[PDB]
Amino acid sequence: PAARFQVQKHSWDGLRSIIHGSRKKAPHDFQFVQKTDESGPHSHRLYYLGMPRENSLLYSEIPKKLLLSWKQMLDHFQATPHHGVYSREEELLRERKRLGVFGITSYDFHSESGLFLFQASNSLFHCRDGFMVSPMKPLEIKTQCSGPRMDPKICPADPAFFSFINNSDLWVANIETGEERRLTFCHQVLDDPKSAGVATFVIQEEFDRFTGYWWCPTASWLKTLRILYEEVDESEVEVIHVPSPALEERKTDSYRYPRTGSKNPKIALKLAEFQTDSQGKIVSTQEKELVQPFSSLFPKVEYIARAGWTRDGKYAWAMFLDRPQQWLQLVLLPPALFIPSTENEEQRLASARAVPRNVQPYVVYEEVTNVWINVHDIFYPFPQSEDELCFLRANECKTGFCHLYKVTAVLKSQGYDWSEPFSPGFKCPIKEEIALTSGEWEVLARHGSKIWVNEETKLVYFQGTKDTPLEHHLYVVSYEAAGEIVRLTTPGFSHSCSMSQNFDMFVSHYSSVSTPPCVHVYKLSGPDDDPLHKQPRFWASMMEADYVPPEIFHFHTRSDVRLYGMIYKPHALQPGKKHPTVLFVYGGPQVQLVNNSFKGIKYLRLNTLASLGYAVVVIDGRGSCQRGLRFEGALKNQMGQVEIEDQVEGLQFVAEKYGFIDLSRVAIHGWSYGGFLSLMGLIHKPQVFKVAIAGAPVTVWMAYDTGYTERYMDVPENNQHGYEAGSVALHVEKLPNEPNRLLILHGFLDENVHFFHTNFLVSQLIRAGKPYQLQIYPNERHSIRCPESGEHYEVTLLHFLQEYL
Amino acid sequence: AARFQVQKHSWDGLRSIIHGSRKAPHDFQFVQKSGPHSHRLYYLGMPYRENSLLYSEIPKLLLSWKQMLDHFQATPHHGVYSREEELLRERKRLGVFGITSYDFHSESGLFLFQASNSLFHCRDGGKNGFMVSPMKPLEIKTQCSGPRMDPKICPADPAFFSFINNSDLWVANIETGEERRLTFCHQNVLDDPKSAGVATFVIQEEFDRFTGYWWCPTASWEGLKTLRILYEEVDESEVEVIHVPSPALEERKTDSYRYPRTGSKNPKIALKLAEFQTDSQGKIVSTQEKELVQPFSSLFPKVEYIARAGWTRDGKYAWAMFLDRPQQWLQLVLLPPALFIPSTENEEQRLASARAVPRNVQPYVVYEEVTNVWINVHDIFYPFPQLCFLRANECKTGFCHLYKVTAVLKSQGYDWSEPFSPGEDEFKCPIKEEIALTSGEWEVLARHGSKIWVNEETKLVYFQGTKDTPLEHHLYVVSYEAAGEIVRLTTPGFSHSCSMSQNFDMFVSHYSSVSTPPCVHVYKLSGPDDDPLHKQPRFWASMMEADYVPPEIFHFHTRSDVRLYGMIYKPHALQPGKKHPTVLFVYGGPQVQLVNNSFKGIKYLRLNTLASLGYAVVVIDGRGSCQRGLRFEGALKNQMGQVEIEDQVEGLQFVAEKYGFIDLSRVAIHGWSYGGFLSLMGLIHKPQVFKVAIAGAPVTVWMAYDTGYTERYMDVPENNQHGYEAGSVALHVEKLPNEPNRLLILHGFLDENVHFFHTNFLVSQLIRAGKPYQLQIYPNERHSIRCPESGEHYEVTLLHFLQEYLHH
Repeated sequence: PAARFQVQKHSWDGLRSIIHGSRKKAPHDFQFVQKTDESGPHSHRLYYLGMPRENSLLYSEIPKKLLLSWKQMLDHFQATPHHGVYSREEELLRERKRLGVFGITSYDFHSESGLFLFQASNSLFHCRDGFMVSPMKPLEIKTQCSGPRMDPKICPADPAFFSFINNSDLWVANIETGEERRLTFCHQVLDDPKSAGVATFVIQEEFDRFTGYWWCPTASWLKTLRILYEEVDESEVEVIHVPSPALEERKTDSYRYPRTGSKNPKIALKLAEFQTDSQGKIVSTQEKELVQPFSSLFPKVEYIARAGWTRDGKYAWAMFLDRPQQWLQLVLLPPALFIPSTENEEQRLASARAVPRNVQPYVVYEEVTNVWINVHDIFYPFPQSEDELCFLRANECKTGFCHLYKVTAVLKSQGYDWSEPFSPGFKCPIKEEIALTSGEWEVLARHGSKIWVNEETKLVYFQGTKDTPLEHHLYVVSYEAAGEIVRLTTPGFSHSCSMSQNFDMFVSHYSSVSTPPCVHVYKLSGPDDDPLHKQPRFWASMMEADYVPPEIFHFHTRSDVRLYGMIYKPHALQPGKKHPTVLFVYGGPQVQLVNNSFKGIKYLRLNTLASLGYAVVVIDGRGSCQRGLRFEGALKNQMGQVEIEDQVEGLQFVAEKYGFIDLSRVAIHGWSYGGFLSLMGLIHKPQVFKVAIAGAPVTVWMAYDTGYTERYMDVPENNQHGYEAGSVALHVEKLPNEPNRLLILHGFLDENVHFFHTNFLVSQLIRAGKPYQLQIYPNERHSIRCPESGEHYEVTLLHFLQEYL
Repeated sequence: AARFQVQKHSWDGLRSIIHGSRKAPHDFQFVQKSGPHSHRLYYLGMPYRENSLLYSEIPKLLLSWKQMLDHFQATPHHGVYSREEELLRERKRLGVFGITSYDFHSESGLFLFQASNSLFHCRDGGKNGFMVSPMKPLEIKTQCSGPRMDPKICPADPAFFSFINNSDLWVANIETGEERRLTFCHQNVLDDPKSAGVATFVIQEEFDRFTGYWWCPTASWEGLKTLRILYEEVDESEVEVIHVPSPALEERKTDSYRYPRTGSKNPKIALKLAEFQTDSQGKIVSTQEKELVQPFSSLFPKVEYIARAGWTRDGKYAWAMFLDRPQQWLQLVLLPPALFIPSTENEEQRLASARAVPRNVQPYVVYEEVTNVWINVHDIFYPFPQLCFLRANECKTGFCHLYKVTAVLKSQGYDWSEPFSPGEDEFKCPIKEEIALTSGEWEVLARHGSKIWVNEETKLVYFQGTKDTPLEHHLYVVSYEAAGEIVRLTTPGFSHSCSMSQNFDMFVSHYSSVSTPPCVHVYKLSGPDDDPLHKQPRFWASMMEADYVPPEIFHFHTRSDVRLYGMIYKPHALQPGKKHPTVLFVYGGPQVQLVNNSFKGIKYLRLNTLASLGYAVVVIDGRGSCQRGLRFEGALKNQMGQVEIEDQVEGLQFVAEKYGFIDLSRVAIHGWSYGGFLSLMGLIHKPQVFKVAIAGAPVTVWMAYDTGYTERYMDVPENNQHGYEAGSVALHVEKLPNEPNRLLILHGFLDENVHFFHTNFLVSQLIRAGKPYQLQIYPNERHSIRCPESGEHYEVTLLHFLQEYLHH
């Protein structure tokens, strides 16, 4: 009647000016340094990256006795290459981190020497920090190598040295003496498949590891410095072509992209040793391989998740995952199990006979599961004191929730003749395994989340949902006594925190649905006899700050499982009117759109929708993150099948509690996984969703990579019913016959979800005589960087809804 | 309101309409014989399945199409061709599964053709005897690995034949099974840029040549029977490389392509000679690479492309058509076989057999066509025995006409050992005479498979032309001996494609009109032999005879006093006084005429479907059009997209004044290929005129198009800044509508002619200009739609875009 609300129909010029009105990084990567000056006014110096232009190295002065200043470290200077055009290698590392920020995106620091190393321009730069006041020129490190120098790290044992990858080989260089040295020789495209120190595509894109080498923290005495590093051969991995950004050139780029049920790269851990004298020259280098082949020592291993060393460098270590990603073990690798590699079988067996029968790999932990093994970063080894090994470890697999565990595993040597080859199938006795935190909440140990362990006071600081899944909070618990867990961060808000290495101060970037992010400096003051109950006291603020925030709801299901949601309400609502509804979707795992943190930056378009009078509903459904393994396990082997049920469940719930929703004019829209679910919604529930606008969708699972699909959908061989059911390209017969009910968006340069996905869906749509609309983003990969396209993307989104909803 | 309104159909509705609406012998060979049948016409045809080798029996009435091959499938699994052949099939614009091109040797009666994977053959006629039941084709085995492109029988000896395999020339023997390789230019991708016998992408797409070798018609004997082949050696190393998607979509890989974009380096070219000797038993004995005594690029500087090549009928010379980069200077040159020396490793061995070459021997520049517009390449070049020869020459008058030329061959004598730079006309023969056999404001057909047939016994030259009217191809006869009376041999009112017997007694004519479907009538030429010019064409037998309202041809004069022709698809059941919406259908590129007197129903069925729903459809051959001579084609020179939209408006306002059922407030410009390019110019230059544009496979950037097409019309980018920057629709996106639903873009994702980049780059610039757009991909389609399932969709989207949007 007069009840149905009608969005003001605008001209396309009209929508451009509305959207142009819509748009009219905070401190991160923190290094705390104490001033070592009892009489001066500053107790600390915070180092970080931040903006006003580009990201850059900045510092604040923490006083002894309130906004801080952002003092610039670099004497003006530019870390962005002309026109923001990165190298091929650089731009492809910024997609795998979803990095969209120009300038210094990361750095390496050495508190002992004040050495700042960092990739900038198209080379490396460095600076030193007594304590300066005004900025300084960062000295460019001169090379004689050809291409870009990737993944720079300072040698912890000696800051005179540093490392980098160049043409997928490990190099080492001295910043003082400019001397550079290649340590590995795996390269000389497609013709060259071996690489060394490089984290391959699927390792970065789906296992969150980007470096493929690891400094030895200690030198052994000439001194000698080692580096652990993953040797890799992509010879058997399928090869695909994606269009270069240089469209004028009309050329592609080759990738090693292993589709599900395809060979992954052959992998191995190895050592690169080199010696140095008093004056500093690199006197010699040595390639070192495992005394037994990696593939036979650690069989069943498919991806190397993580690796590192003890703090003493006694042993190296590695997190190893099997193909079905249902099995995970941490292995102690002593530096002596590695020999000098050679072609002389005689020379090699004299090194193999010399490796003592006592030295051996110690499998120190193992995680089994019937769902899948999320890779958590957290594995902290305590220096061996009083034959054994004590360590903390975050274990979602034990109880189905990520929690911390202090573990001791016995290191009793079986003994082996390393000259003769053998085939096992090293599991240590666990001496004990104490639960430090438990419960139906969880510990944050993924996507850069970390702990900080003060051994002086015997406390583990961490980050968890203990209070609520809508808010990340900082927690301290003892690792001697598994007793009281003290929360230091204050409710209402979600926090991303950074602890000093002296555990005397923290920073907390925090925000809420209703208020923009702050970045506050809290000191930890109180009795030193009672450190578990240090009170956080606000010391200083580094950052304060048409938008109507949404509000979080919760509701249960016909399974009684609780789900949370957000609603943007139609701005200036007249209770009684029913409004057209846009259902904003993600629905994949490893994401949670619904949490108590300010949404206005990233989801500014959802408020713009609300400002035209659209109901924007957003619902974390079963499969979404932060809620533990059983809640995420809902997707496994049936992707696309469970997620829409909940989205319709939360949609109908929203219509009872809010009653401004017109169930007749609902629309589904998402990118990435969300696009994939926008198209499952229009197949299985077209009586519910009038239109679907699906962006960057996965239309064929068999064309997606192994590391993501197998973990959730298994191997095609074993789960065809699921691959076929969750492949929206095969169910195109069930997509609408009425035109204007489906808009397709895809970034033509997408090397993550390949434009082949839209391409093959349009092919199936044409065969089945289904209409469709299509937008291409010819200068865009999986996400849309360029502001120009963004406006266009949104102007199209508003016009498409206006005319056809 | 008296504004007609098209019925608004649901999407299923339009699918059922298009699906409703969609519910000729060629390559003829005449052979003589004795009982009831005089001849046997061999031909390719697709009897109501796939194109196949057929024969009719010309007796002393409708001819039966007899099967020559027994239960034989000539097309591979479904339509899954090799990559090399299916591009050969796109470059010839070939859309029929089965046998498409075949070779025939009348004396021995040898038929030879590409089929399925390999080569096949079957003898018939001559010394073997005539078949009455379909024959089984014999397989010619191969020790070669890849496909064998471009088979040809050796004219001088039918025991042998040639083929390209892996970018190299091979010769084999059908009898012995003996293969042998003659050219070693191929050893990989960019690391293997050399090739011999192959005609490079552009040659195929722009100069209409799909073979880079040519058999000698004769054999010589030195001191064993020696057979020669002229061939083009190719070096694509310095030619840009581009990646177009495979049709293996699930594979997610591309194919590389040596695509010379305009103002870019072209394949380094050269003519080499390949000799080989056979004995009594036909065993291949020696084989000889040979090459021009002096490099090709110093004997003939300024030559960018080998348009054409071949031999004289006695083999005394090999000839070639040479063309410059601008394409405004063409040459015909004889290359005496004695001008070729065996290629050798040694400086010292190369100067020995150079000293050895007689000074009397040399290349002779026979003919030299200059022009201020551009040289179209014309197939016709008939040398007589002995040098006298017939040639087609557009440049001379501005219309393509036959000329009889005598060239004087006088040697200047050259020291072939010493290195030699020629002067500006170092080899040009004195022309003794040059008589025009044909003249007038009408052209002889000499491109796209048009050919003359010359009867040396009677001194008559048989040709097809536009003499009567540009709307109709006709068969004419004239005498090269006496340039006098031109007798026409084909009925007027129809347009004829025609093929002449080598005995000049019967001819075929496949012909049609706007109003009548195609026929293939066989005609005998009778009349006393006293007078051969005036032999009446006597209808002998038919091979083919015989919803759709055919369109109406008209003509109008421009305000520049130029006569343009158009066509009108009348709105079915037209109520005079109603004003209907108008789909202006466009091409407008050169080398194309759409308005002629021939059946349009098969190719442009959508243009009658459009009419059935009640759209007016208007087709106009603006300037730049073909079949109207060089000054008419020349109108586009360095102005592509500047002259013809005016003509499309001019011919559209006209149709409005004449017929008076057109509604100029609802007109829609729509075309594919160059037509798409005009659609987008039409929406930039005349948005008051055209309310929606649907552009298919459009060229948006000329700087990303090939050299042979673009440089012949638009020059180098460094010599036509304005022209490239005016005729590039991607550079003028600011001038596209701020209003949405006024522009639909279409592009197949495997287009290797116009690269999908062109659209991709327009979409980049649309977005940068903040402009709406619609877009449809064709993921299994290059520069055209072969898969029907796509075609119907395309059509169903054309009706749906027009109905919802082309309004008020």
